Amino acid sequence: QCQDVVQDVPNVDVQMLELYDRMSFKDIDGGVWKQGWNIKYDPLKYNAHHKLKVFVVPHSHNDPGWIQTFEEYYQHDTKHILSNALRHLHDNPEMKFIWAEISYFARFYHDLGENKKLQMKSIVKNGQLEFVTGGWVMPDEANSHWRNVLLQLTEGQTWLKQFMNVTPTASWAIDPFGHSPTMPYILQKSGFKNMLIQRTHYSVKKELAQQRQLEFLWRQIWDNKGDTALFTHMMPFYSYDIPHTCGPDPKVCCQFDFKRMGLSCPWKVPPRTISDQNVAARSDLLVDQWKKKAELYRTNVLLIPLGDDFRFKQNTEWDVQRVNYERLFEHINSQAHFNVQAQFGTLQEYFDAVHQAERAGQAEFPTLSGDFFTYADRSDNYWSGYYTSRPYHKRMDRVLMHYVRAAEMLSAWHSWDGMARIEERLEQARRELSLFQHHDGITGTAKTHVVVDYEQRMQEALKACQMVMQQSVYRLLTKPSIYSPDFSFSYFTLDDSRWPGSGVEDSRTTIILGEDILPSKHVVMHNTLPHWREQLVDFYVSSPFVSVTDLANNPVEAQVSPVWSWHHTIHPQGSTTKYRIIFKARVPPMGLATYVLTISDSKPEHTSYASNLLLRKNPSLPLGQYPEDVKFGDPREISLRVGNGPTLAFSEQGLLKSIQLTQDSPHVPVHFKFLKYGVRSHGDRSGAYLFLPNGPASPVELGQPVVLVTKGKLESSVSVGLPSVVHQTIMRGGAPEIRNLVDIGSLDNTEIVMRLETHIDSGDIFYTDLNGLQFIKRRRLDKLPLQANYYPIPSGMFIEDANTRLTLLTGQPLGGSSLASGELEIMQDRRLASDDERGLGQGVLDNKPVLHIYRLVLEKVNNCVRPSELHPAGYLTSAAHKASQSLLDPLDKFIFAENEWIGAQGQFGGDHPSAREDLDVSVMRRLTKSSAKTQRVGYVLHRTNLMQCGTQKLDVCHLLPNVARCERTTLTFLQNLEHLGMVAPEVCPMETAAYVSSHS
Ligand SMILES: [Zn+2]
Repeated sequence: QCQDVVQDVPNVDVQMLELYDRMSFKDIDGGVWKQGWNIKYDPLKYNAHHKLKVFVVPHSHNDPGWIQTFEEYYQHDTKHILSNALRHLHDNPEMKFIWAEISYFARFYHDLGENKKLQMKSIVKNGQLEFVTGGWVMPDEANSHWRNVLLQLTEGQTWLKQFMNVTPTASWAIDPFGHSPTMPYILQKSGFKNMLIQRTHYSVKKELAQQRQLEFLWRQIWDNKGDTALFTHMMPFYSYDIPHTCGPDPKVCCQFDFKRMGLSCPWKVPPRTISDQNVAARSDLLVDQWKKKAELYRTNVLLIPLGDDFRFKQNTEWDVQRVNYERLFEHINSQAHFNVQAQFGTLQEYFDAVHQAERAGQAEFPTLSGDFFTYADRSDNYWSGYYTSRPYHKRMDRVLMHYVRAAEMLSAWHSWDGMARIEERLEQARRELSLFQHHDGITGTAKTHVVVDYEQRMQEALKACQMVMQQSVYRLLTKPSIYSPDFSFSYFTLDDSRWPGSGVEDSRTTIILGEDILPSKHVVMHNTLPHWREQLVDFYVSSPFVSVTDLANNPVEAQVSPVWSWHHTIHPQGSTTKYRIIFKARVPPMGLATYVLTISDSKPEHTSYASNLLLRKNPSLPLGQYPEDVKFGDPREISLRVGNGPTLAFSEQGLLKSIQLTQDSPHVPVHFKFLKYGVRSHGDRSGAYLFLPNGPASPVELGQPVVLVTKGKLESSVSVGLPSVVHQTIMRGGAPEIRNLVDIGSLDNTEIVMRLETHIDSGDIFYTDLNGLQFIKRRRLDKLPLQANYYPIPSGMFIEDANTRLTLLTGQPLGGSSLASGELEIMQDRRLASDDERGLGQGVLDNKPVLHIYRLVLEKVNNCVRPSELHPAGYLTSAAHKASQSLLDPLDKFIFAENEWIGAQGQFGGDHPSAREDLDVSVMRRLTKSSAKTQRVGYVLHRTNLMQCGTQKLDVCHLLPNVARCERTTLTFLQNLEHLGMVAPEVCPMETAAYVSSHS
């Protein structure tokens, strides 16, 4: 029995879209607390019976890459911090410390002698060193896919459980640049009870501070019942540093950062050593700060973080921080007139205390739905820039996301011999991808050399996945009686037509066929999705005279197109030595399908040939053996249709102007246009973080560009060489695919945007997704500057009136908006000469060619059951969801390396159940190595919610044979929540559930 997530609108105290509408966002000088007010408390609030309980929580913010690489930071800082944490906590039993980034902690702990490891275990066992979140990293929450958020969590917690027998239930996220409700969603399904956040808009901090709504029960925007709710603490002030964590006046709080006496206080009053001669006056000053902070919160329990970036490095910082705070605590606790108990504490300690206060009925907490984007730290400094910064690696994230899913799924079907090194490869791949989830990784907010490290690590991870996938496929499709593997040998190379993209790197392999050299070639397609899929696939072939069969030698209809490249005035050139064979692979759920490419004399029976039309003035171009000559013509408008699918009209610069859905229905206008944003000459400069445009975007001079039109029975495309962008519309008989080869070059202080202009009556309403999990209603707010109407576009955005919807699906996270009724726009790249003064200490001048990929879905929704007009969520159609699925998890292509393949079977997984379209097996992962008694395999099942507009049961517990046991688990697989006999019940719309099947 499942919630309805469409018709029922949840009741919450704070709904962030609603709050945003009714908020003035006035940037008033508030006093010592610049972005709030002068806090008052009644001092008779406190007495011997109602005391203020103060937890002072030492911490050290450790970036796994930012100004330095992971390994640079490890050697310069983090190993010294964790060594000293070990020593000082051992010697000082009341001293406490929290640690978030398990990537750094695993690096450290594995390097320890056995004595140190057991000393480390003792300070974690007695709760002195407490792990918070326990993720590999503290992830980005804007650009990150929920799958990779769960991956990095799963990897840090699995490491903590294996090596420290602990699983944190309190999250600490002090640095991500705005906050997603995806985090509570995953954490609450991973056994968490509490989470803390910091970087929310100063006007939101003020508004919530005023109603003491900084602690709230954060539920998903669709959850009527509140089962998703997680207790959230929002910190009230500008920073997580010591000046902004003691209370409202940083000039006072900075005096209680005892490390600042080659560091100083900006407010020019230094810390002073605490003595019997000044402790009374210092404690008065400090407790006054504490009691002002407590006014903003509903319990008599107060959280005081004590730290900053890479703090607790030197042994004397540990002494000076600990000893001075001891003296203060000694004085304050001994002196009844304060009515304070103050002590070193952990985050869990804080939350426990707050819950005890809730139980005792001391406080009742408000409910909240929504997100905390776009973040502004002051004035108009909105952090929408990093939604696009380093878009190459943003793209690379999504490709590696898929290769890790595919590698884990393919290698999961079987136990492997350790000589195969499957587990080594998958651990490397998970960890490089996990590291990139860091809030200076996927964000593009790291120094040039660190981005290079991230790229080289993800490159290595891609090669590890390829090796696992090709080994796996060879095993799945070779006769058992023949299968005799060389675990070091390349049986298949992978073909990927979308990463990096030919035009970024000309690196795809050409299958070389000859009547004598080599007449045929086995190819295999993998389908990670759990339903039958039929998708056009392509390969490079050395002859255009190629025919496709399955292994059973049934002909398959195919099309051959030329291989086109673009060069510098920007014009295409065709190959005379390679061709694209295009055909429809039918692949089973979570399955494999084999096909054969065979050469012939001449045009084979079942292979068509695309025409080519080169629209320019002053035309010519050979194509070797390509049997249809390249035609020429002057720039002009062009219509194209593939299959019964839509009919697209293109300008004479090869940009979409119109879509006709069906043969009766109208030519709906849909104009693609490239524009620029610039940087402010005066005042605040755009950087890796901040988007600060000098006014609305201004159109790009296109000139007369060369337009290439390729027309074929299975696939046609319109390509054009614009300055900065080779734009391409590909048609295969449904929603078209948009490809931009973006080369911003050295156009300093430029942001290239792509805008869609329709007559859709959207108004001020658009929808953007969070972490590729949910779509959230946005409202353009004219009261906020442009950069504040920019939101993350991690996997899609859409506009709609009562009749029409346009959805743009992305293969990469980029920033975007709807800045006017019937518009969508999405930034492609940004080049920025200036730093934006958030500590990166450079601009963005390392741009490189990236191939961005999209699907464009124009649909009628007048017949779709749309949620209440008051609902803060949107839901994709089946067609838009399947289009996102085609971008993020396409079919994998495998070319057999060797001349002959004995044992070859033509299919795997034909028996596998084809689950409802809204269901996905997000994760298949074998949880046990071979040496193990009982093999265990984890499945994450996510079910989305599709808009209804008028399939076999999938039980993952049975996918593998000899199932002995089957548990519903936390999403990390670390805790059993339910023994099941051993059927997994399917999951509600917008729900995610994990299961582990055991095998005898
Ligand atoms: Zn950070």
